[PDB]
Amino acid sequence: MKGFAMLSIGKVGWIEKEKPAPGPFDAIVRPLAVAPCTSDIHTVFEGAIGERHNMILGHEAVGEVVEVGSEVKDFKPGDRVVVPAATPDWRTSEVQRGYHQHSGGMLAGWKFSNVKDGVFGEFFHVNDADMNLAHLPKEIPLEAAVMIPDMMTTGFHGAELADIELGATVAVLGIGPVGLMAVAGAKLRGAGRIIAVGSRPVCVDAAKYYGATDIVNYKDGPIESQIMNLTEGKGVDAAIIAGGNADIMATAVKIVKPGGTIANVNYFGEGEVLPVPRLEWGCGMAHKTIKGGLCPGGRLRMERLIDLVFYKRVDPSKLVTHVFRGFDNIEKAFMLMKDKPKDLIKPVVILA
Amino acid sequence: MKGFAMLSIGKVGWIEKEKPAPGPFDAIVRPLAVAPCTSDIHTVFEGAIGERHNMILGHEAVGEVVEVGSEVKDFKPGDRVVVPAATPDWRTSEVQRGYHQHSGGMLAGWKFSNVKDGVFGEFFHVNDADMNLAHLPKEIPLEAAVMIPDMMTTGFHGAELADIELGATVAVLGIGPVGLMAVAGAKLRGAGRIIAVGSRPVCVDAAKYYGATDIVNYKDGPIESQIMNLTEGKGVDAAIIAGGNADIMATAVKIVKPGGTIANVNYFGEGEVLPVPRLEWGCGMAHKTIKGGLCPGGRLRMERLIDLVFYKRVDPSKLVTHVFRGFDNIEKAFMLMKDKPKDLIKPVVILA
Amino acid sequence: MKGFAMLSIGKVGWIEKEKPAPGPFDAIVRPLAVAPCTSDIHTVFEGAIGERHNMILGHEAVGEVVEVGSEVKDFKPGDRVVVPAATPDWRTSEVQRGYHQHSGGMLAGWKFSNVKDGVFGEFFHVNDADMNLAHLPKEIPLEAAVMIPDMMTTGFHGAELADIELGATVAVLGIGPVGLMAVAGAKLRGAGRIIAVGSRPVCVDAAKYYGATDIVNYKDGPIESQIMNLTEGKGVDAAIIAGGNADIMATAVKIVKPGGTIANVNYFGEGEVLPVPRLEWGCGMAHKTIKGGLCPGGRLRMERLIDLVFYKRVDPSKLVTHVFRGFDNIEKAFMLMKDKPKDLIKPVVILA
Amino acid sequence: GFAMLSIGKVGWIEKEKPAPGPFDAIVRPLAVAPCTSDIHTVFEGAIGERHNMILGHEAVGEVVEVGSEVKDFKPGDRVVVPAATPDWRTSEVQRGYHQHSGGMLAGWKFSNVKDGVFGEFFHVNDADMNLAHLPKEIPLEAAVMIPDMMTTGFHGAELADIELGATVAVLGIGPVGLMAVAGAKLRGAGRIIAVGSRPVCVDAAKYYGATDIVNYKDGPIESQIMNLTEGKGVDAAIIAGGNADIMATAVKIVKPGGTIANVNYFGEGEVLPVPRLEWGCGMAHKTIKGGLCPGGRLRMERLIDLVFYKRVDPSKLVTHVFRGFDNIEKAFMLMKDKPKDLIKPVVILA
Ligand SMILES: NC(=O)c1ccc[n+]([C@@H]2O[C@H](COP(=O)([O-])OP(=O)(O)OC[C@H]3O[C@@H](n4cnc5c(N)ncnc54)[C@H](OP(=O)(O)O)[C@@H]3O)[C@@H](O)[C@H]2O)c1
Ligand SMILES: NC(=O)c1ccc[n+]([C@@H]2O[C@H](COP(=O)([O-])OP(=O)(O)OC[C@H]3O[C@@H](n4cnc5c(N)ncnc54)[C@H](OP(=O)(O)O)[C@@H]3O)[C@@H](O)[C@H]2O)c1
Ligand SMILES: NC(=O)c1ccc[n+]([C@@H]2O[C@H](COP(=O)([O-])OP(=O)(O)OC[C@H]3O[C@@H](n4cnc5c(N)ncnc54)[C@H](OP(=O)(O)O)[C@@H]3O)[C@@H](O)[C@H]2O)c1
Ligand SMILES: NC(=O)c1ccc[n+]([C@@H]2O[C@H](COP(=O)([O-])OP(=O)(O)OC[C@H]3O[C@@H](n4cnc5c(N)ncnc54)[C@H](OP(=O)(O)O)[C@@H]3O)[C@@H](O)[C@H]2O)c1
Ligand SMILES: C[C@H]1CCC[C@H](O)C1
Ligand SMILES: C[C@H]1CCC[C@H](O)C1
Ligand SMILES: C[C@H]1CCC[C@H](O)C1
Ligand SMILES: [Cl-]
Ligand SMILES: [Cl-]
Ligand SMILES: [K+]
Ligand SMILES: [K+]
Ligand SMILES: [K+]
Ligand SMILES: [K+]
Ligand SMILES: [K+]
Ligand SMILES: [K+]
Ligand SMILES: [K+]
Ligand SMILES: [K+]
Ligand SMILES: [Zn+2]
Ligand SMILES: [Zn+2]
Ligand SMILES: [Zn+2]
Ligand SMILES: [Zn+2]
Repeated sequence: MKGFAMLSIGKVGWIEKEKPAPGPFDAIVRPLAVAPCTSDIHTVFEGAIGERHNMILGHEAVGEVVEVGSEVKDFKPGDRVVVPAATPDWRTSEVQRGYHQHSGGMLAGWKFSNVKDGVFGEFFHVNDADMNLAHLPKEIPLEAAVMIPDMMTTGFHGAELADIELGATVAVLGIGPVGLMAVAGAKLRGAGRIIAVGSRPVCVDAAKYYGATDIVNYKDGPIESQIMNLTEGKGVDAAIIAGGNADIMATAVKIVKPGGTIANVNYFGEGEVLPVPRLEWGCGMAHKTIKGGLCPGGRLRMERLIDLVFYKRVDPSKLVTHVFRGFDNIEKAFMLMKDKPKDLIKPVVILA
Repeated sequence: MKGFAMLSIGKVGWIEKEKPAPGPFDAIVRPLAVAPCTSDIHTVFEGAIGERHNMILGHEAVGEVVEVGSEVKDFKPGDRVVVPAATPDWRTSEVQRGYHQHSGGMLAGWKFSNVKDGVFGEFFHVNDADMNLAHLPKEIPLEAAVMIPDMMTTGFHGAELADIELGATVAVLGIGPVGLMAVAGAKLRGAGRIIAVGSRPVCVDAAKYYGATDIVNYKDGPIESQIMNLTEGKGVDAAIIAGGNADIMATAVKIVKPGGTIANVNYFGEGEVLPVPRLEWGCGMAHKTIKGGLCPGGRLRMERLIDLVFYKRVDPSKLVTHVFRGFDNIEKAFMLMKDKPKDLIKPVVILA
Repeated sequence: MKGFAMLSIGKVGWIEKEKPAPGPFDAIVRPLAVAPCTSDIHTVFEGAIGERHNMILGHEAVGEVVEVGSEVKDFKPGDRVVVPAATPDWRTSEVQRGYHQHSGGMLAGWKFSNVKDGVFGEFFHVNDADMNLAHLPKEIPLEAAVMIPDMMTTGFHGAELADIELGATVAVLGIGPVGLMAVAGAKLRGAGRIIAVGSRPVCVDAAKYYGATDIVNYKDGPIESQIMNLTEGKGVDAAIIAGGNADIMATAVKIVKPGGTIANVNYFGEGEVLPVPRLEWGCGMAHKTIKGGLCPGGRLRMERLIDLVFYKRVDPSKLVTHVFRGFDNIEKAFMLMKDKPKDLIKPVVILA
Repeated sequence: GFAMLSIGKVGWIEKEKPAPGPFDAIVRPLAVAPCTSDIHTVFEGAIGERHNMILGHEAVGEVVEVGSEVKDFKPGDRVVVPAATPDWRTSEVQRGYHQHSGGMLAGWKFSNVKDGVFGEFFHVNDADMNLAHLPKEIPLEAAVMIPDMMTTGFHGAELADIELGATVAVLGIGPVGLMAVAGAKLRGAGRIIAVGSRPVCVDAAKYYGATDIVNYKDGPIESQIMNLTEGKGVDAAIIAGGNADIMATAVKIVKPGGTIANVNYFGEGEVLPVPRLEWGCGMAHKTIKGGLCPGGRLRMERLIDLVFYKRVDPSKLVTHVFRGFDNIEKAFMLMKDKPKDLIKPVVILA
């Protein structure tokens, strides 16, 4: 089997791997639709996770099960499934603590394109199929379903961490695909006013579609000053960080009111320290909670997000601005995430 | 002044009262729109809370401030306000515990038509105006605004108590006005599948409008078997009780899965005991949490729900099936709530 | 292999079974100390879980690993271990929801003396050793360690469910071994006043040792009136049910103040319905939360309770009023559990 | 009244007895205690410039006069006065954050926006909401630890979200940290690792439940704790002292999914550092909380029950007891010089 892989830092290319074999609890999946992510770019060209050699990229996929182990019971060859980006080992002490995202170590729940070959191949390996796969209903299109493995679960997690009360005012810092799902997530938690911060017009339109009531362009002035004018000095009840540099952490604390919550799902890939402003954090005593979490994975997380799409609570197809067909177009879609045109949100490659 | 009052258990009529006088922190409001509730029916004709004498009924009103105390700071005569059904004293020990609904004793946060003259009069008294009143934006119609004081905050409270996770399956037992707002609340908490139980078609249509994906009519068979068939034996993650007799508590426990939650906002006016089925409650060990709460009130609760209506997260005007004009039609609206025609959800009397 | 077994409903005795074989993830353990439970009595003489034939009884044991499967990684033959009473399958959807006690179905986390042979034999089988075993420190005596598998985790779970705030007043209804650990748990959650309800003097003395500040004997009058007099009408912030018939549920609701919590760990083995008093539950609106849960199990739960004993946070050896030596005295300890002398709390059998 | 004359200058002034509102009460102090906050206010300008402001915010006094609407307190009652006496009729109270009632940290009024307790009398706003009766069985030197030290340290333990048997590290074993050590024990902590150096504080930490002592004499705190937990880290870290860098140490020693609970007051620097890598680059589920201590009547009543029913003995914090109004100055000066055998000084006035 072939696979679009990271040869080394700054280099990508196709490689031939021996098709993987499933353990007694594992499954082999061929992809029906894949999507590249900004994480793949940070991994290859910035060394976000360190040095990697000959590692197939990609972690957002929808596929068909072709082979299962002798102990796999809920999945058989021919089943269309949604594969979460996080496929942890479910038999660790961190799972018994309630944090499967860190099963076996910090962020160790994320295996694809990290500690194992990713989904950008003719086949890929899923560990613990009965715990890390969810059946895909036929009524959900592939381009919509491939938004569930990473974009939907991450953005919604930012809304979960934000501890949104009914009618609260929420700010979403960054309206990329994750941020757009955070806006939709904030709406799904009963937020009243949703202030979205971003500039790209294609993102602003998608943000309004998902529930944003105000748009703050960080080109029209400082984010902090704009939001304080919108909220008439009250600030926001919660801020969801879905993009930006390390400085955006300071912006979030400044706009959240005392007792509120700063929920980060953004990946800070550079800098030794994330700044927390001393005065705006009450010198340590303002009850401004700061959370930061990896997206949940596993079967149950996927099944619940599938129900949200199935019952028309959120339509993630607005994230898909580019659709390609064919295994070869994985490279072009990946290079699109590196160039990042102003009309791109998320590209999807459809496979035979 | 005039006011539709409870003469005794089973008797209602107009009575003559002394126009109320405000304390230094209080406000006098004349009603602009009022709505009767089922609670008044349980109070008068079932003796659910005991004997009352010449107590003006009603607790759902949008009004105009006509007089304020010397220490009221945020409200002046002429301000259109939304008056929460629950107007507690905010300087008690129960408020410091986080349960203002029971400020001064069980259910003591609910004063109108309970321990104080209600809103069905030419004027009524609001205690602690700066803490128990919210300004009404011009953009919200009166017939919609009067759904906020009680119907919206109660139904949404059922959804809050239910501890709904994103994509969870929620059953709403009873789709009267409170149940319909519980359906809307469940959607606002990110519920996927929402199973609504009721029979009246006007309620069924409203349930579908507010987010119900399935309708269970308790005329077509036992509720438990229908819901267990719908969920393929899994049960529901949460059940919100918004109507029915004491037996509906047993129905809720039977359909909620182990680890789920039964959230009751229904007001049981008859029976000595609410039944909890032993076996289906795991003989005490199934982790099926049972909650039951009076609706939140106060200025902040009203302001947050106003933002939900203002930013078009929920449209409560669909609850209003009958609109009348005039003090005389308060009697007609109250009696409609006693007979409950098959086409009634919520009546509103406009006093423009 | 010898084993004390439930022959049928109402009959027990020693039988010879084929020594069990471990699966690749399992372990074979020989017991060093065991304890009978009230649950074993309900199973044999009341048919609580139905008819059983030649099922070895017992679920509280501390032992030595004698054999492990090829995939067990943290335990080798010779390791002294604490075996939790609940040894669930850790690869189910209920584990992903956070309720391992119901892994595979209601209460299905409890396997010993239910769906598999218990610990009252020369050897027993532990499923998923790396997830369901904890190492036993040498400094902890066997008679103390064998209180961890069930009594400590159940009683402490009652304290966890009660949502105890620092300085709150907690009542524990029933001071058997589980109730005594609920008293200790309430102290470990920062309870101020702890009112323990019981009659047997050996139980009263243990309750005082574990932190009880007041003793209510239900022979001196109704529990409700006694507790309301002690708290001067305030009631308690939480009530932990650790014993009694179904009527104790109504008693619990009557003494808890509005906004409090009723946390049940008791096993109700009789009655079709557990009564919840309508009026004292606020007619459904008193914010009196009712919880009821099976005890937590698994490796992490045992390791944490082991640390509580190791670092001298709780001494469970005071629960042990009878210690016998010898494999044969399992019969005497089990029968002692049925006769219930006034000086008995928990008996322990030491082996070899 | 012992007052802050200006930045760096203090002295006795004119006892202009305060007047109570209809809901307020005038209390004369029976026992007071100075805090590091009093020192930061005067000599570092922590809250800005003040003129003729009576200092002090930890006092157990007796109410001598009440307003016409005070119902639960009469002249002659011995009460515990919390350091935080917020206005209870604001929107932040309806959100559940009375410490910020009317603005960030606005729940703390004594020695901030009103004269403190180091005077012949002081003014307590909303007596029925900000006062608690003091049982006779509780000694004064023990009771005066409740208004600030006990409620702060216990708040650090509350914010930490401690599960039964969890491993908790307390960074800093001053009076607040010592109460955080006792608080973690009250929340069911198993192993409690205390970080500090002064011997009188180390002995108190073991008394309140600390199972390990990490001294910066044997190496960096991060390396020591990782060896103690054999690389597992701790489930929660309560920050009760140190510079801004202690925030980075806290993140490094807490395991993924744990909690950093800060009650420390950071008075210098523009930014508190959160280490990127050890915070999972933003995704390690290491929650960071930081809150002002709770106040009000209920908070005091709950902590009084803990002392009354002998759940915690705060008298071990009191290393020096003085008698007389004049020794308020000497006790205040101890907090500035900080002897190595001092934890908390108390001035008895009854
Ligand atoms: N926690 C998890 O499990 C998880 C999962 C997936 C991804 N992530 C990470 O979360 C982040 C989300 O990125 P993405 O997938 O949504 O694609 P993206 O296009 O890179 O998102 C960046 C968004 O933030 C905007 N932005 C840049 N700087 C900003 C600033 N100072 N303030 C406000 N907005 C700013 C960008 O607008 P402009 O075009 O003007 O720059 C854009 O709208 C990534 O870093 C990703 O690696 C985390
Ligand atoms: N917690 C609070 O603060 C608060 C506030 C306001 C009201 N309440 C109370 O909550 C309840 C809500 O009533 P409402 O105002 O929404 O008007 P409602 O029309 O009386 O609500 C009754 C609903 O329950 C249904 N019902 C009756 N018996 C049923 C059964 N065996 N099984 C299933 N459904 C059954 C009814 O079915 P049909 O469609 O056939 O009629 C209807 O859908 C009332 O008791 C009210 O007093 C509480
Ligand atoms: N949730 C779980 O996972 C779990 C685990 C283990 C056990 N359990 C069950 O929880 C219960 C705990 O029993 P145990 O192991 O602690 O032994 P136990 O000695 O049988 O406990 C009975 C206690 O409850 C008292 N009691 C009986 N009726 C009472 C009444 N009307 N009012 C007040 N107290 C009353 C008893 O009073 P006296 O002092 O007069 O006897 C005694 O103190 C058992 O039913 C057990 O099967 C549950
Ligand atoms: N959130 C609130 O409401 C509240 C209330 C009261 C006070 N506070 C503030 O919280 C802090 C608690 O201070 P305190 O009253 O308990 O007296 P303190 O003596 O100042 O407590 C400081 C503790 O931290 C130690 N320390 C200093 N640098 C350290 C470092 N790099 N690493 C580890 N430990 C270090 C100190 O050692 P030494 O023994 O050598 O000094 C001492 O043990 C103060 O800053 C206070 O202003 C907050
Ligand atoms: C950190 C990593 C988690 C899973 C997939 C995301 O894109 C990035
Ligand atoms: C009631 C029973 C359930 C599991 C734990 C022990 O076996 C007791
Ligand atoms: C900031 C200030 C709050 C109340 C009293 C404490 O000592 C410190
Ligand atoms: Cl496995
Ligand atoms: Cl006031
Ligand atoms: K907060
Ligand atoms: K489905
Ligand atoms: K539950
Ligand atoms: K508005
Ligand atoms: K409650
Ligand atoms: K140990
Ligand atoms: K956390
Ligand atoms: K007391
Ligand atoms: Zn991705
Ligand atoms: Zn009503
Ligand atoms: Zn047992
Ligand atoms: Zn202080």
